[PDB]
Amino acid sequence: TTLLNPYFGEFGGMYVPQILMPALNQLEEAFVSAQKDPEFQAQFADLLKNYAGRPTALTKCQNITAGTRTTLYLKREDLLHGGAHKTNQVLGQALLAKRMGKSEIIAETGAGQHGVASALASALLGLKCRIYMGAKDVERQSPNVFRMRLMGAEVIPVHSGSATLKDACNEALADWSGSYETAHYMLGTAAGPHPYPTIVREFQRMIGEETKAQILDKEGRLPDAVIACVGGGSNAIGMFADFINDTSVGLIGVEPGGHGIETGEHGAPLKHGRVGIYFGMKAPMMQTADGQIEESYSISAGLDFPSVGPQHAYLNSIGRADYVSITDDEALEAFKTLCRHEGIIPALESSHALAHALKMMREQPEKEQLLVVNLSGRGDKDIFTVHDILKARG
Amino acid sequence: TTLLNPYFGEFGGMYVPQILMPALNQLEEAFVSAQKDPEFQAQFADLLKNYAGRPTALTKCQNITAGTRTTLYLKREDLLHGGAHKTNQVLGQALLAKRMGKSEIIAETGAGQHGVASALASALLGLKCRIYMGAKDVERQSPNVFRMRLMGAEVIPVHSGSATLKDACNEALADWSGSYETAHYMLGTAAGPHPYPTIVREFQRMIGEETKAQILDKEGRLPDAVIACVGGGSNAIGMFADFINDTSVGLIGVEPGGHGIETGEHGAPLKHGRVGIYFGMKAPMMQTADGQIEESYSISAGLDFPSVGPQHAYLNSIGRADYVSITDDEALEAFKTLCRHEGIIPALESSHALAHALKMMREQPEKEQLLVVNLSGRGDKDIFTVHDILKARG
Amino acid sequence: MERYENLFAQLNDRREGAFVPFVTLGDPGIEQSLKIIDTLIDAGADALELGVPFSDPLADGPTIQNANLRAFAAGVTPAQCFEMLALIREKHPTIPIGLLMYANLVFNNGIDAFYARCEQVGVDSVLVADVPVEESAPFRQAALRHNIAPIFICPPNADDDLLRQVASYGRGYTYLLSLHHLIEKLKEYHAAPALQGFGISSPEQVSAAVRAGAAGAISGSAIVKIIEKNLASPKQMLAELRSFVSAMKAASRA
Amino acid sequence: MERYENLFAQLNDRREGAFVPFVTLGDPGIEQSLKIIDTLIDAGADALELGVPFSDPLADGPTIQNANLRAFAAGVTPAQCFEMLALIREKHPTIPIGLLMYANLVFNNGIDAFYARCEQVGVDSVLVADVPVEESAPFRQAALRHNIAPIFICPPNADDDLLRQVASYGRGYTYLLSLHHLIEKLKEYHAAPALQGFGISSPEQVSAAVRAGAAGAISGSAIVKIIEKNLASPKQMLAELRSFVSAMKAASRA
Ligand SMILES: O=P(O)(O)OC[C@@H](O)[C@@H](O)c1c[nH]c2ccccc12
Ligand SMILES: O=P(O)(O)OC[C@@H](O)[C@@H](O)c1c[nH]c2ccccc12
Ligand SMILES: *Cc1c(COP(=O)(O)O)cnc(C)c1O
Ligand SMILES: *Cc1c(COP(=O)(O)O)cnc(C)c1O
Repeated sequence: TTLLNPYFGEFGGMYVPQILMPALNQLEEAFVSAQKDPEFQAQFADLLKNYAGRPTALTKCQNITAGTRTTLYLKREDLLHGGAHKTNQVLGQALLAKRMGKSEIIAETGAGQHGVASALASALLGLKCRIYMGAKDVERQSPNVFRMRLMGAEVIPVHSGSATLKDACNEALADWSGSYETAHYMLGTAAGPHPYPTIVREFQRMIGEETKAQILDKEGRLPDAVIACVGGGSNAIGMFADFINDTSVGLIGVEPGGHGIETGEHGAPLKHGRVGIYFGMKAPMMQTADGQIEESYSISAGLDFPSVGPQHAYLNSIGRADYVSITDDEALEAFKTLCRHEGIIPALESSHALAHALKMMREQPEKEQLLVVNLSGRGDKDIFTVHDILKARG
Repeated sequence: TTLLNPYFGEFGGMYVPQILMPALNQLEEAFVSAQKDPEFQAQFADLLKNYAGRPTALTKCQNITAGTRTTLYLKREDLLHGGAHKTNQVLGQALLAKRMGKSEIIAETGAGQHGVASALASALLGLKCRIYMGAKDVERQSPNVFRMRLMGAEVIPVHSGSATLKDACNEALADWSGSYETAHYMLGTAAGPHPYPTIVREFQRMIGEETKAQILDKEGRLPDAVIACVGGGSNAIGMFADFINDTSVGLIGVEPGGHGIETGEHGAPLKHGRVGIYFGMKAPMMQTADGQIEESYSISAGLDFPSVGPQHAYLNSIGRADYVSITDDEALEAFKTLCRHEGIIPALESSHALAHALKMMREQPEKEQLLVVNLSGRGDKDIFTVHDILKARG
Repeated sequence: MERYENLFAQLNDRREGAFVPFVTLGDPGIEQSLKIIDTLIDAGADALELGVPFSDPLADGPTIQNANLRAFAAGVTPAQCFEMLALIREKHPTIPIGLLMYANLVFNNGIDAFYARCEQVGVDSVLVADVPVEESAPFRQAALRHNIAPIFICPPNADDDLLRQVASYGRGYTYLLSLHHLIEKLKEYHAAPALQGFGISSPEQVSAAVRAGAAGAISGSAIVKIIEKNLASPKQMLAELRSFVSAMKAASRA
Repeated sequence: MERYENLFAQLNDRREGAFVPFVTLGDPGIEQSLKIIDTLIDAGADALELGVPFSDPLADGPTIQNANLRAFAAGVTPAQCFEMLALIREKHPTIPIGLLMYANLVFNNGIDAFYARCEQVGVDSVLVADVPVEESAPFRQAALRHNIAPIFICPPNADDDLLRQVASYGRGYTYLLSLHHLIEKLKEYHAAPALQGFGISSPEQVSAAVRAGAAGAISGSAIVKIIEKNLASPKQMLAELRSFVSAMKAASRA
């Protein structure tokens, strides 16, 4: 029994060990309570505006579309505090933890971006944050490890199992199974068991709400399509939610195609994987023929995830949203294009969304179209990655 | 003959070779024309808002002042596009270059921050940007060099003379003396010859205008003091300008005290140097007893400058603003304090301003005071610097 | 289901509790895992609880996580595990065999087809670790169609509604996570006999579980540590396992 | 001022233009700089233009920038330069000596005190490179009080108002940056005699300057390059300088 439906069509659910069900039910009830509480809503709006810098701009990019009939705007989540959209929902989940009377946050991180987001919200709201991290990720993500510890989080290096992200997760959930009365598990994307896909969407849906008001102000009509990259699915569901019932507006989600779908080295399960059950949910995933979860790949660590949130799988199934993939080299070209023509350095994750809008424009340069790309984050963090690739190719 | 007074009391002037006077007069007349042009004003406001993300938040920091009678807000220039206040005025100067019919921008940079700012505005506005840089700075500021070239700027390594910043400057001005009909010299601070101190103030004064409206909205009164770091003086004059005639509001400028004023290794000429003439202006500077310009020092490269804008020297002289210094170690403590207690990683330049507000609070914890610090930039760029120091001390 | 009913009837006639070890199939190699399992049985195991290595086993503790990694290093797959299960049943006709599974390996080629393969090789129960009672309908239905007991965990944070569901839906045994109140309510609701599990690593905890009213106890990390500590001496590994299992089993006897 | 008036009167009686080299005092060391200067004079320099090394000489071209760096490597200071200037005047009573200065070294201990020290050692003119006519009042006033000519640059982008100011305020010579129209207007306004400077590196440019109506020409980078190319052979440096200066000076003669 839940208050809200845990499934989106066939996808979603609560596939956790029985001992974590009370924590999930507690969270769902806290969230439903919060959503009807004008004070909770006012507190969240206050942090979003005066701490994180919302609303974010909606920037028209005329230089990049010159000579075509495409008008392109970028939703500037790269200007949010922390440099990515991740900040919005970790503030919301930190407030929910406090509403449940909790003073501790539990998180796990591979790449280190969700860890930094969780540590900054916890620093602001007086929460003790412990972040589990595979010892191999600790070793390779020194900058992010140092940001988390500067912000007071305890970064716990996991050596158990294979000392990677899945092992940080297991430890984080084991901890959470014993400490959920005083600790909240801050999941970083729109996936995992209910009620996380729902909560993360509702705490990112201001991206699309703002985009709607801003595009109506500037153009007097809705977009022909809104386009966003898709790792687990939080920035894309954030942009798409408020347009779901505007049936003229296309919803295009872009998964990473890595070295090319045909190579097997990609992060595109929604279109190229198969339904399975893992991480608490029934969803498309990259798997071996006997059901082992396969390794994902992307040039962008933020999109390197072998599954996708269940609402995306549902929207695809019914034909309301369309999902495509963009390779490493197409993402790198969009990254260079934006730097040179608009003076904006985009995250490589976001560069996948931008690469697909550029293909829509260049393939059909005389089609009149109004497109919005969610620029989910800034790419100062990607300059060495881009530099060493381009140096290597000479 | 000029339209505006080039001096602030004794300080300022136009101490350039005669061949650059027509370029300065041309610029001043373009600026005076622009300031009366509603269309220029609308274009600048449009880029500030929809491209750079203005207005910036004004964040109250309750965790840091807990247990004291200080209320502290931070003006969030760290959330501006590019991560520092420098973006505001380079957009304004790029528009002035275009008003004068110019399609090229000339700049010089040591640390690389003004170079990145100039390259991003030039990319956005269709300007060819060439940035002179001492070969020694090129070597040490790889990340910033790569951002500039990604944004299409030509980074010209200077080997002449001592291959440092003063040599990049000489080359940049020599170029400008031959090409000012088609090129504009984008000076990056509120210093140099008139009309630069004036133009940079007027194109940064939205920081203080916004701060006034925001503090009146949130507290219903003006600040007891506004506090900002001072290298050349652009972010501090930007914050102070709109409060100059509000005589109850303190104006506190913070120069870098480096290893300690008594060591000689600092960047605090306004209070510890002596008036001289250099870089086109009469102003306080760090000099040897026989008039050679001395080398400045700060842990923060952005504040490592041996002189200060003339309006600051003037405001100090008349007692309207007060100037102090903050050492490397005090700046590092403020940097750690902000990360841990508010989840905001501040630039080390801005950490000097924050360190002085923390001293005002801690020295007199029962004085009731409302303070605003200009958080001029974000400190992701400083994490290795901070990390290697703290690692070295163990 | 029949094998569990037969074993709990026989143990109750003897006023004895059951002792049930857990091991990961294939750890540390197929051959050595078959010899470990025959030693566990020869030493007095009443039933077995057997894990099929999975890539993302979020409920396994660190000892077990390392058992999965050894099995994967030996190249063990689910298909190889089913081959092992058939041979184990071919050698031991009455011991109840239960699997500990993760939902994707059951769902992977069809939930019904997974319980059909279990029936074909002689498995008696399946516990899917990441399926709570709220999501168990298709798993428990397929299990009952193939005469396989669906096993449910009864956690320490169980409420009355959970107890009633676990009693009603489960068969074979109820997995009681380490308990008098839970035990008494389970019997009141006619639940499958309880086996206490989690942290059981000494004789006195087996006897305490039976004294509390449980039908027996499960021990996995204690058994897996003996494997992990003796990888370089397989003979010594089997002798230590025999010693540990016969002491644990002796604690269950009247 | 008297020395320049005397020299331009004498050269005009001979229908000759002046040839004026520029060098940085102290490059590449004090002793070698004194020998270079005596060679320039012995070879036919009519007047000298001498730079005092400054740390941030934003108007110096790269050849000159490197001359400053050599002088700083030899530890040359303004005080040492004034000592050199006194000895140069003590050896050569009539040659006009003009300095090329940056404003901070003039302002540093008092603008009046700088022009008093110039008068004391025998300097005849000072050109402050970063002081435009708009800012020159205190410099030109102090210069005239100490019988020193204030020199102004007349650039290629000069307008009529600039020409009139340069004519009115300057003394000694007008520094004409490389020109018939500018030259004719300067004479119309009774400006100090013009010396063309910038890029003068061959005999034909000296004669062209005099044919255009200028009173002479200044050459600095061409002279400084000879120093820079012969650092390892000071004897050869002086012989090459003598050859270059006597060819340039011969071009100025009627
Ligand atoms: O290892 P322990 O503490 O003795 O408890 C047995 C447990 O590991 C075994 O039954 C088991 C292995 N994996 C599981 C997953 C969920 C529930 C139980 C299990
Ligand atoms: O070097 P050139 O091209 O021959 O021009 C002499 C010039 O260098 C010398 O007169 C000079 C040295 N520094 C200056 C600064 C400003 C004006 C002139 C100068
Ligand atoms: C983390 C991240 C993403 C990917 O996660 P989603 O949950 O799919 O949004 C995308 N862009 C940026 C900039 C990120 O930091
Ligand atoms: C460049 C910079 C400064 C220093 O320059 P001012 O002109 O004095 O403002 C201060 N803070 C930041 C973050 C900077 O980038």
